[PDB]
Amino acid sequence: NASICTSEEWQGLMQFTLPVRLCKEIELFHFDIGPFENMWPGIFVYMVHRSCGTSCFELEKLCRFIMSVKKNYRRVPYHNWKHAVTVAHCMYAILQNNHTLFTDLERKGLLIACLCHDLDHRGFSNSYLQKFDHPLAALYSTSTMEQHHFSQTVSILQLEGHNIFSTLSSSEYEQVLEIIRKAIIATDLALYFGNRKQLEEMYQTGSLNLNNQSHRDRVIGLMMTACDLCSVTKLWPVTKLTANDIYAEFWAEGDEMKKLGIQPIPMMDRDKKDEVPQGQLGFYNAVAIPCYTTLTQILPPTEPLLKACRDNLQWEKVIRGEETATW
Amino acid sequence: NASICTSEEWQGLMQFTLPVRLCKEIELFHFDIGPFENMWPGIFVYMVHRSCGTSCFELEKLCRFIMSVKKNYRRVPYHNWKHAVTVAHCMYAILQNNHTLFTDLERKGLLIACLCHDLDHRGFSNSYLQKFDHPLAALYSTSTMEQHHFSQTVSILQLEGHNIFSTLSSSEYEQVLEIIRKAIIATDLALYFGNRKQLEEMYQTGSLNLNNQSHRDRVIGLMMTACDLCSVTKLWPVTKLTANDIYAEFWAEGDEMKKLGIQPIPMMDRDKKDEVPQGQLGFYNAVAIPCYTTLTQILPPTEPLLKACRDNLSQWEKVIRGEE
Ligand SMILES: CC(=O)Nc1nc2ccccc2c(=O)[nH]1
Ligand SMILES: [Mg+2]
Ligand SMILES: [Mg+2]
Ligand SMILES: [Zn+2]
Ligand SMILES: [Zn+2]
Repeated sequence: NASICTSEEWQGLMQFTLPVRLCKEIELFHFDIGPFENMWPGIFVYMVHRSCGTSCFELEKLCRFIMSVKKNYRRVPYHNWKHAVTVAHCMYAILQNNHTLFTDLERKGLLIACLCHDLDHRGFSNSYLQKFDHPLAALYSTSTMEQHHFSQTVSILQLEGHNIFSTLSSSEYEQVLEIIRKAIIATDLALYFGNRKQLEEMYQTGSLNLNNQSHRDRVIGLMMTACDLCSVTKLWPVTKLTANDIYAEFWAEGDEMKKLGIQPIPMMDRDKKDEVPQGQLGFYNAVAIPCYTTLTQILPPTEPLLKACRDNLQWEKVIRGEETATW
Repeated sequence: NASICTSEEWQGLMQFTLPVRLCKEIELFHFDIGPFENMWPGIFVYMVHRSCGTSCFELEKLCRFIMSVKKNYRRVPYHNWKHAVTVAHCMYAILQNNHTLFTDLERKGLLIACLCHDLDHRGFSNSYLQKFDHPLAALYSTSTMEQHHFSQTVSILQLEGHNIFSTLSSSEYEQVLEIIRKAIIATDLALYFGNRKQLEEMYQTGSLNLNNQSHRDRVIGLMMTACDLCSVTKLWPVTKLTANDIYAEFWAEGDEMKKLGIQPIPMMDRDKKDEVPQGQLGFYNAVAIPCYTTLTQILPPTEPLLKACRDNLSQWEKVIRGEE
């Protein structure tokens, strides 16, 4: 059920070398992958090697893994290959800034979970699948797509010469598959609200303890949300262009809903585009700002994500009619 | 309504020789014509001679054509004669680095099309013309300015001692005028998006075939867009002074709203320049980077344009973040 890369695809990736000027750039939270498309698989290799080491994974198996993950992402406006690399780069920057708080297993596990977190996404939300009683909704009653993304990751790992974790002990393998399962499942935003409220309580009451596994799982969960939403932490024109992609995907689902005799929520209605700036203000106040605020409290070196998010919350200027030119 | 040039103008250009110091510099994609105002028509003659040969056009007719083309460029802030020569130099560098891919008819057609691409521009976008109901919109319905620029080119070619293509066979003249029309039309940015999307698909699926005329036409169109936007491919001190160019059409319209006693919305207002570096970042990511990426895929020797565009994108980021 998992697509497989060609020998030409993985062989080419093995040869790739990151340009010198990008090495400085890639370490920054605000780094936008957008203008380096041909370099995306190559950028992931580089992040895995700098964070985990060159001998952490067998080069051929990792290059086959990367290229098959690329092939298993669909041609959808937002939950695509670019989004996967974007989310992985944000994880990398959080990891580099908080390196010793995480074990080698968690680091390789989280970078792999970020690259695969939306594998085989169809441009449809859990709301859609659960309403239109799709087989995925019967198979996965809760966090529908997120369980499907995790299943897809396992399926790519099970391909010939794709098991990048083969060199781990049967215990460590089971440990990494669990790190990945919980991290992919934590990308379901329905789970974020409860997770964030719990972390805020643990942090404020001073009970938060990074050596307590249940606490680590929550902090990892918030890191997954933070990386998944990282378009809101880029420079404004980058943020705005990605918001057009997100809405292009939401509106195509609203279109599919109409044909099926059900009217969509305003956010998924292409005839309600005027409601977008207020909806973004609502999303930033209810989700993005609280996420990065709690994450900065737990991991202070992540402070730039919060600053960049407050800067984009630009949406206020848009609502007041002071926006700039589009191309 | 086409304008001719004086005897003194075309004659002075015939005497022109490019200074040696510029012979290798001009071959570079990032070459800036900026400091050489007096040499602009001469630089174009030099480029035609090097690309098409000295026997391509009768010197006198060519020099007459060029001086009339210059005449026919209004004193607008962006879509002026400087722009025309900048665009033509970028076509020269693309053509020279892909020396075996283009026919003699395509090379002469494209350099002339680039020099003539923005003929008699008034500083307004096609959006404004069919909004404020300008007379040009009544003349030309779609790709309003581009249809006008080609009308203006045919208008100049039909003037006495200006048909630089009179030395061609019945079919060859029809072939060249078609290349030019298609090339000037392709400069309508509104057409670029769909063209580039189609080319991406073709290249990726392996269906791109340069033996196929409609495929050549599409590739030529993307080259016209690449040349049209080339200020983004210059060195930083040259590009940093080019920030207001992409805003020229928004501000032209705002100026017209200001003439109706209407303070326009900030994006159309020239006194609101604080968003200019952010507008550059947005234009590079949405327009220029994809253009140069697709162009480099089809024509690998064009890679320096993509590199220089990426370099300036990084400089604009630094400006926004307040690091330079
Ligand atoms: C209204 C709303 O939910 N907007 C929205 N905006 C987003 C912007 C960036 C990344 C993710 C999102 C997202 O999930 N939702
Ligand atoms: Mg997801
Ligand atoms: Mg034009
Ligand atoms: Zn995601
Ligand atoms: Zn132009």
